[PDB]
Amino acid sequence: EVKLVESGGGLVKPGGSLKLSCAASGFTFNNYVMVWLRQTPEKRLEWVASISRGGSTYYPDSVKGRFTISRDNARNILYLQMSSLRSEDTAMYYCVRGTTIVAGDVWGAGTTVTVSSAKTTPPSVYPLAPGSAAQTNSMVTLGCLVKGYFPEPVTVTWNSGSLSSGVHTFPAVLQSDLYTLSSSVTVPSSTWPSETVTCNVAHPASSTKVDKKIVPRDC
Amino acid sequence: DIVLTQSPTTMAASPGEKITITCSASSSISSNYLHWYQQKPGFSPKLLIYRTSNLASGVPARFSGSGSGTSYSLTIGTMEAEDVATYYCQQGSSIPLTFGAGTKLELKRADAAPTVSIFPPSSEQLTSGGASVVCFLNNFYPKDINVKWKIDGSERQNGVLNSWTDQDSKDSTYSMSSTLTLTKDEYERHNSYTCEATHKTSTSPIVKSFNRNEC
Repeated sequence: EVKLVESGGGLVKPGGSLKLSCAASGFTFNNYVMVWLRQTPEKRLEWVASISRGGSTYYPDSVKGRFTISRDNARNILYLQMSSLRSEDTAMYYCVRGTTIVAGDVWGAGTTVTVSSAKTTPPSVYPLAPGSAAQTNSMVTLGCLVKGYFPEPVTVTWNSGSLSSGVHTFPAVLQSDLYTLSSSVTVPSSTWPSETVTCNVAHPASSTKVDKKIVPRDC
Repeated sequence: DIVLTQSPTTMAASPGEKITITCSASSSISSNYLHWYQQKPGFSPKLLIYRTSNLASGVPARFSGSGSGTSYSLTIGTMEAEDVATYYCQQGSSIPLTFGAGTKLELKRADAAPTVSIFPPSSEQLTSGGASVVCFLNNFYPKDINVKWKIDGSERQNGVLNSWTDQDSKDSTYSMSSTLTLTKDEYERHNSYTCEATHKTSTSPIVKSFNRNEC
C-alpha cells in the first residue's frame, strides 16, 4: 500500500499564492524522484515540476520562477509552492512517484486548484417535478437543479445516499463565473408522493448544505 | 518539446474486439522512455505499460504495447467493459516530459432511445426572478444526439446550457441535460416550452413540452 495523498488545493485569486502538500507512505520516500503533474479541465496532462532525491529541481518554462517544488524527507512530504498564479494554472494537481525511466508509477487522488477573481457563492437548489398536467407512466423522473455556485465542487445525493441507482448527476457547467449542475433520479410510479424524495446538496467552499424535497406540482 | 499525437481520438469497440491505438512522436524517442497510462472515469491516471512493452503492476495480460522510434502502439487483445477509459502515452526521454492528448475508448452496445423528461421552473426560482426549463435525455445509445428548444413554437438557441454524462459503467448508455434559462419576465410572456431530441433511434424527434398554463 504505497500511497500519495495531495491536499491544500482550492480557490485562489490571480496573482495569488498557494501551497500544495503531498504526504507519502508505504515506501522509502528518499529513494525516489517526486513529480507534480496537473490535468486541465480539458483533461490535458502536463508536467509541472520534478525534484530529485537530493533536492535537484526542474521546471518547464511556463511555471519556472513562479512554482517551487520542495521535499521533507523527515516527514515524507512533497510540496508545491505556487505563486503569481494565473487562470491557466487552474487544474487538478497530482503528486506522482517517478522512476529512473521517467514513468510515474504511483499517483495520488489529486487536489483541485481554481485560480479566479470570482467570489465564493453558495448554490440555489430548485426541485424539478413534472408539470401538474403531466401524465403518469410507470417510472417517474425527478431532479434537482443546482444553480449559481462557485467554485467547484458540489456533491449531490438522493435520500442521504439511500437512493443510489437511477441517478444521473451531470458535470457542472460554468457560465458568467457561476456553475450550474443538474441531477436526475428515476423511481417507480407508486413509489412517489408516497415515499419522500429529497436531494441533498453540499457546497463545502461555502460551508453550505441543503435538502430540497421534491413535491408533486399542483395548479 | 516532443509532441505526442494519439489516434484515433475516440474509438468505439465491440466487446471481445482486438483494439489497437497509436502514439506518434514528433522526434525519435528511446523506447525505454515511452510509457502508457490508463485513466478510468472519475479516477487518477494509472501506469499501464512502461518502457514500450512492459505491463505495469495489476495490468491484465490482454494488454500489450510495441513500437520504436517515433511510432508506438497499445493493443488490447479483447475489449472488456472494464477497459472503457482514456489511454495516454507519455515520453520521458526529453525535458519537458510530455503526454499525448489521450485516446478515449468506449464500448459498443445495442441502440437505446433516450427517455426524455421536461420540467418547468420551480416556484422558488420564479420568486428570485429567474426561470429555467430543464430537459433530461437519459440512457441512450449511440452517444450522438441533438436537442432543439422552442418557445411558443419558435426555435430558441441562446440561454441553453448542455451537459453530458460519461458512458454509464453498468449499461454503457449516455445521458444528457439541457437547461434553457430566461428571466421570470420572459417566461411569463410565453406559454409553450418544448425540447425536441433528434436521435438515431427514431425517424421523428422525441418531443416533450408543457404549457405554462397547464393545470
